[PDB]
Amino acid sequence: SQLDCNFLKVVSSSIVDKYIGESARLIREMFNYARDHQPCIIFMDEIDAIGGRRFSEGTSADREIQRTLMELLNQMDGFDTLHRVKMIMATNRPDTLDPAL
Amino acid sequence: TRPANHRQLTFEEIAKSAKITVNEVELLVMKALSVGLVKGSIDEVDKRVHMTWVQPRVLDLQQIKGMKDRLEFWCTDVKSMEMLVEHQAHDILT
Amino acid sequence: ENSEKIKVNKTLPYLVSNVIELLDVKCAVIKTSTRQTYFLPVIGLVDAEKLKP
Amino acid sequence: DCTFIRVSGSELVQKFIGEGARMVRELFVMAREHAPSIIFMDEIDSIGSS
Amino acid sequence: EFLHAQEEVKRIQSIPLVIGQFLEAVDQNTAIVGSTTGSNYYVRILSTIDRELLKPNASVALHKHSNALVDVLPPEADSSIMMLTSDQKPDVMYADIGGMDIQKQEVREAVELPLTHFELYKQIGIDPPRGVLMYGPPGCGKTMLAKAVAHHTTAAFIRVVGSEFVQKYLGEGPRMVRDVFRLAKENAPAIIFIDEIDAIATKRFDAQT
Amino acid sequence: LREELQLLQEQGSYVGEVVRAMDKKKVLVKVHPEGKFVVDVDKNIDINDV
Amino acid sequence: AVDTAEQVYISSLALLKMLKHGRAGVPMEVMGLMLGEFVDDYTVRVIDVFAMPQSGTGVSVEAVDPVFQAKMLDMLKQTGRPEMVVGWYHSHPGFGCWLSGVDINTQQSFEALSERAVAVVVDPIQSVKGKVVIDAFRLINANMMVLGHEPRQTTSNLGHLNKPSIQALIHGLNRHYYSITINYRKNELEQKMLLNLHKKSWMEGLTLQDYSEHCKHNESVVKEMLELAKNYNKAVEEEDKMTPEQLAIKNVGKQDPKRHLEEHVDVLMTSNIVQCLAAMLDTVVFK
Amino acid sequence: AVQKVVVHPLVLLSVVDHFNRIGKVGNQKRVVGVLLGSWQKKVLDVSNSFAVPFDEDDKDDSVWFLDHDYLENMYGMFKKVNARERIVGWYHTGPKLHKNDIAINELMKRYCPNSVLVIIDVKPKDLGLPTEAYISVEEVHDDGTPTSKTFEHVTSEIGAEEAEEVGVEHLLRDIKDTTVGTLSQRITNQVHGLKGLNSKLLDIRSYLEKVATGKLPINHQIIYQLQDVFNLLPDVSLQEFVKAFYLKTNDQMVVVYLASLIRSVVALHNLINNKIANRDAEKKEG
Amino acid sequence: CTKIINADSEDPKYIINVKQFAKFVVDLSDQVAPTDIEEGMRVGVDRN
Amino acid sequence: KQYEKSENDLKALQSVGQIVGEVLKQLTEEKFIVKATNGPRYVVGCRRQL
Ligand SMILES: Nc1ncnc2c1ncn2[C@@H]1O[C@H](COP(=O)(O)OP(=O)(O)OP(=O)(O)O)[C@@H](O)[C@H]1O
Ligand SMILES: [Mg+2]
Ligand SMILES: [Zn+2]
Repeated sequence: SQLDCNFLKVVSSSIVDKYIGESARLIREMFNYARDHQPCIIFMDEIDAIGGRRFSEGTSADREIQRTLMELLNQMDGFDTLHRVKMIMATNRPDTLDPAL
Repeated sequence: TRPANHRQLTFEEIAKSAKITVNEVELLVMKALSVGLVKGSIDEVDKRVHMTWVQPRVLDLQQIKGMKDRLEFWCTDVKSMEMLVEHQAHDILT
Repeated sequence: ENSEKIKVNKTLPYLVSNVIELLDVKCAVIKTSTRQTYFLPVIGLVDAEKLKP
Repeated sequence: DCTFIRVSGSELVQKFIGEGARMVRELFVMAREHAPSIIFMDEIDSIGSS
Repeated sequence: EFLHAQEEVKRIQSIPLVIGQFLEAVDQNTAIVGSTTGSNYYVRILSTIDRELLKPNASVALHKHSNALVDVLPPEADSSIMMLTSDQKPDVMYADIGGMDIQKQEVREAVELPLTHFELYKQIGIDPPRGVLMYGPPGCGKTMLAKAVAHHTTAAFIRVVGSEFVQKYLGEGPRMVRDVFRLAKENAPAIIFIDEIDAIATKRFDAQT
Repeated sequence: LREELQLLQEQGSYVGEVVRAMDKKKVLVKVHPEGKFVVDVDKNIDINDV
Repeated sequence: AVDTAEQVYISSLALLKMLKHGRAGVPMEVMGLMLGEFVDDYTVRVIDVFAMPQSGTGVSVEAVDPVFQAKMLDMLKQTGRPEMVVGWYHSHPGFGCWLSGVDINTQQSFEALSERAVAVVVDPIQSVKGKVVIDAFRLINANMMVLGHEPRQTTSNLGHLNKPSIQALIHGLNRHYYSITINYRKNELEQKMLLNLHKKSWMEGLTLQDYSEHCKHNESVVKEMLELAKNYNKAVEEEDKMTPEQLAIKNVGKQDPKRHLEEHVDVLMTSNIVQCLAAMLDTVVFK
Repeated sequence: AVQKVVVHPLVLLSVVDHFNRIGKVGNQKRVVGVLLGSWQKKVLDVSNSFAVPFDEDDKDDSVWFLDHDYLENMYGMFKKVNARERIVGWYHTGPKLHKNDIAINELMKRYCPNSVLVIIDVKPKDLGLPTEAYISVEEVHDDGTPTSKTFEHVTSEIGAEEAEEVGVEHLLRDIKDTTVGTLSQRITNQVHGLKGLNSKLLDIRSYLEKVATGKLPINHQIIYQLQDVFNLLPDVSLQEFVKAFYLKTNDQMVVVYLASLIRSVVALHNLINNKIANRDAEKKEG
Repeated sequence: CTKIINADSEDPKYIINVKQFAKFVVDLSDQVAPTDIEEGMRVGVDRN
Repeated sequence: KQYEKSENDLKALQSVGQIVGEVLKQLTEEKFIVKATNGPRYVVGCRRQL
C-alpha cells in the first residue's frame, strides 16, 4: 500500500497440473508481466509446495516439480538482471528447501 | 556606404565618424549587435570590425538608378553564359 | 435527413460476433463467427459504456 | 557412389496424430525412387524402444 | 524502353507481399511453392533471384494476385528470435569477478580466444575445443562468469534455460532443439549458453511411463 | 524483358494430385484443400498422363 | 443494320473520376453514371461522369435514384453543358471485369430505354502499377442464336486491344455480352499541363546537396568496387578451357565481370559531374 | 495561418474543361467556381470542385454575380454523395486578376471563415507557373497609412495520392520525363532551371524600371526587402579559393582514376574476347 | 439451408447459423408469411 | 444535442475496420515480418511516424 504498484498474489499450488510444460510457462509469464510494469512486488505464499529439494528418483511427478523449481530458481537470478522487481516468499514449513533457493 | 567589397571597417573610422574614443567602440558595436540592427563580428588582432548586415531602409530614388545598373550587369551575366552552356552541350542535351 | 441517411446504410443482413475486450485509446477487438479477429477504432451505433465483453 | 539418406530419427514425431507416421511411408518411396539407396538411423534409443 | 522495363520489373516487388515457403522446382524459371494460406500453388518465378537459394526449402515472398515468386527471404530470419543485442546485454565487465584466475583463463581458451586468434590453433593444428561444462556448489560465480563472456564477445549470443524446451505437445520439445542449432549454424560464429541442464541430463535406463 | 513482364502479370496455376483418373478426355482431380473435380485436358498433352 | 467493331471515347476528366471514386469506397462496390453523346453509328464518346449515393442494396436498378437523377441533370444544364446519359459503371474489387447476374438486369433496363447504353467495369485494387483494368461491354440478344453473335464486319482491328481473357470468358462472354474497344480522347493543353505540373522543379535544378553526404557517397561506392574489382581479377586470370562458352553460361548470376562492373562506374560518373558542373556555374552566375 | 495548399490534379483539370464548356460562347475570359476542400492542418488539401454561373462587366468592375442558390443545392449534392468533403474556397483564371476579388472573397467568407482562393493559368502554361494561391488578411496597411485589403500569398504545390498517379502514369505514355535521370536529364534541369532565373529577374527588372523611372507610386515594403538580397550574395576570397580547389580536386580524383581507367579495361577486355572469337571461327570455317 | 436460433416480435430480426460459415442476423424474403418460420427449422437462404 | 449525436454517427459510419496481427521480426528499416491471428505471414511498412 505504501507507494504501491502492480502487486501480485500467487498461492503456489494452483500452478501445477497434469501437462508437463505449463508450470514453467506460468512462471515465465508472471515474470514477463513484472518486467512490463517496472515497479512490482511478487508475492508467493507456501513455497514448500514447489520449493522442495532435489533427489534421485521420484520418477512420475517429482521430475516435473524440480523442473518447475529450476525455472523459478533461475529466472529471478537468471541471465537477465531482474530490475526494479521485489519478491516476498512466505511459507510456514521451511525445513526442507533447496539451498540454491 | 561601401557595398560589402571591403566591409571590414577599421576602428578608427568609427572613432572619426562617431567622434567617440577608441575604448568605447567595442561596447558601441556590441550594443548594436545586441539590439539586432547588425549581425557582424569583431576581430581585435587587427581591431577591425567585420560586417554582415540585415537592417535595410529607404534608398532614395536616385539610388534606385544605381540599383538598376547592378541588376542589369547581374542580368547579362546570367543570360550570356547560359548561352555558352547551351551551345557547348547542344549535341547531348536533346 | 441524417436519420434517413443512417437508415439506408444501417441495413440487414448482419454478421454476428463476440466482443473479446474493450479499450478506449471506445476501442474494441472483435472476433467474428467466421473465426476472424478484427479491430475497429470507432465502435458505432451503440455506446461503449453500454457494452461488455 | 549411391543415394544416401540421413535420418536422425526423432524428426518423425511432429505434433499430429497421423503426420509423424505417414512420412515413414513417404520416406521409403523416396528411397525407392533413387532405387539403390542406404538409409541411416541416428540413435535408436528413441522411437523403437519397447 | 529498356529503362521503362527495369523500372516496372523493380516496382513489382515493393508491395505488401505474402509469405509462403518454397517447395519444389520444375525447371528453369517455373516452380512449385506452397503458401502460408494453405492451398499449394504452381507459379512462374523471376529471373532476378540466383537459383542457389531454393534448396528444397526457403521462406519466399509472393505477389497477391499474380502469385509468382518475387523474393527469397534471408534464411531463418525469425524461427525462435533469440539475439541478445544492446539492452539486453550484460550489465557486467570482465574484471568485475574477483579471484577466478585459473577459471577465467580456461573459459577464455575455449570461447573467447579461437574467435580472434584462430591462426594460433591453425599453426599447431589443434581443432580448438567445442564445449564446456561448469559445475560447483551454488552461488560461486557461474552465471556471473557467463555474463562476462557475453560482454566482451563479438559473436551472436543465445541464452537458453534448460526447461522451456520441454513442453506441451508431442514432439514439440525436440523441434525447439532443432530451432536453436539451425539458428546458430545459419548465423556467425556463435555462442549458445544453455542454463542448468540437469533437467534434461539424467541417464535413463528404461522408463515404464 | 517485355516477355517476362507480361507473363508475370498472370494469375498462377493450381496444383492437384492424380494417382489415377478415368479416361475419355476428362480426368478427376482433387486439388489441395478442396474436393474433387471432373476437368478437361489441354490439347498439348495426352490422355496418357496417368 | 447491325453492330460492328465500334469505338468508345472516354475523356481524361472521366477516368480520374472513375478510379478515385472506386478507390474511395474500396470494400463496397461504388456506383455512378456515365454522361456523353452518341455521335454516330459505331463510335461513341463520353465527356463527363458523376457518382451516385450508395444504397443498402448495392449495384442494381434500385440504387439508381430518379430524383437524384433529374436534379443532378438540371444543375448541369445551365453550368457546363447538358447532354444525354450514355451508360453507367460500377466497381468490382475482388475480380477483374465481368457482368454479374444483377449487373445483367440493370443493363436490360438501360438498353431498353437508351440506344446501346455501354456499361463499364473498373477494378480499383487491381489497377495499381502502370496499367488499368477497365473494360466496357454491351449486352447481346438471344434472337441471333442461329446467326453470328458479335456481328462484326469489314475491319482488322478486332484482334487487337485484348484477346478475350480466360477469367472473363468463363462468365457471360461471349454468349451474353460482348467486349468493346477503348481509346482516349487525348489532347494537347491537357497533356502538357498534366505533364509539366505534376513533375517539375525550378530552383531545385541548381542546388547542391552539398558535400557532407555527396563526398561521403564517393566513399560509399568505391569500397565494394575495390572488392568487386578483385572478383573481376579472379575470373579473368582464371581463363581455362572448360569449354568456355559453357563456362560462361553455367555461371550467369547477375554478377561480376560486366554486370556488377561499370554500372557503378556510371553512377560515380553521373553524380560527380552534375555536382561539380553545378558548382562551377554558381561561381559564374553569382558574382 | 496556412502553410501550403495541395492541388489534387482533378480540380485544375476540372477547371480547364469548364473553360472549354463556355468557350463555344466564350466572351467572359474568366471562369469562377467553387473550390471544395479538406482542411487537415496548417497545410491545406483540395481534391474536388465544381463551377457556378458568374458574370462581370468591364465598366465600373463592381457588378458581379455569384449564385448563392446554385451554390447551396449542388454542394448539398456533393455532401450527400460524399460527406468527407466540404468547401474551402473558390477559383478563377486570367492572371491579370480583376480588382473585384475583394468583393467575391468577402461575400463567401460566410461559408468558410479562413477562405482561400487559387488562380489557375489555363492559357499561360509555358515557363514556370503551375498555379497561384492567395490568402485574405486585412491590416490597415502599415503604421501611418490608410486602410486597405492587401491579399497575401501562401505558397502552393501539386499533390499526388494513389489511384490518381495510376490515372497519371497511364495517360502520359510518350516521354514521361523518365525516372531517375541520366547525364542529359540533369543538364536540362540546369538549363531550364536557369532559363527561369533571368525570367524571374526580367520581371523584377521591369518593376524597378517602371517604379523608379517614375510612373506608379512606390511601395516602401518591397524596396528594402529587395535591398538585403544584394547585401547577401557571396563574393570570391582566398578562403573561397583554396577551399574550392581542395574539394573540386577531391571530386575529380573519383572520376579520373577510378572511372576512366576501369571503363577502359572492361572495353579492353571486349577487344580480346572479340578477336579470339573472331579468328577462331575464321580459321575453323574450312 | 440453415437453422434458426430464435426470432423477435412485430419485426423479424431473425438469428440464423450456417454454422459452417458464420451466424447471421437476417430477414425473410417477400415470398413467405412470418408464421411458419419457427425456431429450429430448415429454411432457404439467399446467397448474397 | 441531438444533432451532435447524428454528426458523431456520420463520423462513425465512415471507418473501415482493421486486421489484428503480431510482429515476428524486422528485416530492414521499412520491411517487417508480421503475421495475422489466423492467416498467413506478410511484409509491411509503417504509416509515417509510428
Ligand atoms: N568472485 C566473485 N566476485 C564478485 N561477486 C561474486 C563472486 N562470486 C559470486 N559473486 C556474487 O554471487 C552472486 C551469484 O553469482 P552466480 O549466479 O554466478 O552464482 P551461481 O553459482 O551461478 O549460482 P547458481 O549456480 O545458483 O546460478 C552474483 O550476483 C555475484 O554478485
Ligand atoms: Mg545462475
Ligand atoms: Zn456488378
